[PDB]
Amino acid sequence: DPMVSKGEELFTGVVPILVELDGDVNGHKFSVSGEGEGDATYGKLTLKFICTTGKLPVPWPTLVTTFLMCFARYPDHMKQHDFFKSAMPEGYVQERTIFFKDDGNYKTRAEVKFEGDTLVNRIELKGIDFKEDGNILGHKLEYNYNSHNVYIMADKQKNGIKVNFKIRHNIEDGSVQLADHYQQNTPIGDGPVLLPDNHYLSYQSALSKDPNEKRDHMVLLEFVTAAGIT
Repeated sequence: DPMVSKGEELFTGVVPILVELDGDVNGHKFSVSGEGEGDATYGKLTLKFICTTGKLPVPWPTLVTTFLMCFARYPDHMKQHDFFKSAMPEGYVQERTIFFKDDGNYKTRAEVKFEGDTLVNRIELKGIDFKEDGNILGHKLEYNYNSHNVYIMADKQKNGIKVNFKIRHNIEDGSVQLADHYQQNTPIGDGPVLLPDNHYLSYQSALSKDPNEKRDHMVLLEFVTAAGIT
């Protein structure tokens, strides 16, 4: 299927990634740069994020979902349902509202596209209504991350997809801070895209630190595999 081919030839081996984020959460301004590489054959992303403006005013874990669904490993039987690679190289927009239960919300707007050989994720993030002393602005979340499944459905009237899912962030006391994610993606180009049957992506995420890095930063290893169409 030459539409499948177009995605395969773009994603074949290891593809460099650049991420750039501009953020304002309750008027705490910050910027994050990330670099690393994706290997869609294995659903594998390896990334290091640096807060280039100093101390990151929110917990690193709360930005993980915002910081590349095009690197998902779609099994062979599901390749006709991979919207994300089908929109490349021109790319897609990914927008979210992330509601932190009993606290504020993030609103994010991203553009994911090729710039030459490099796959780039340009993000603006606005956080409003956060509590001073709450789990987010008060840095009360643990530096770890749970596995979650993300359910993708077509958003046919918009030629794109929509996704709704819950992330549970462990709080330092043993409890959990729920982050309800609403998401919409639309292609940037005029070209056709693959609109998927309902299915999910299965995420595994591991957070670490560069022992040689003095800046405020996050090392992120993620594995992402499509499933749920047998």
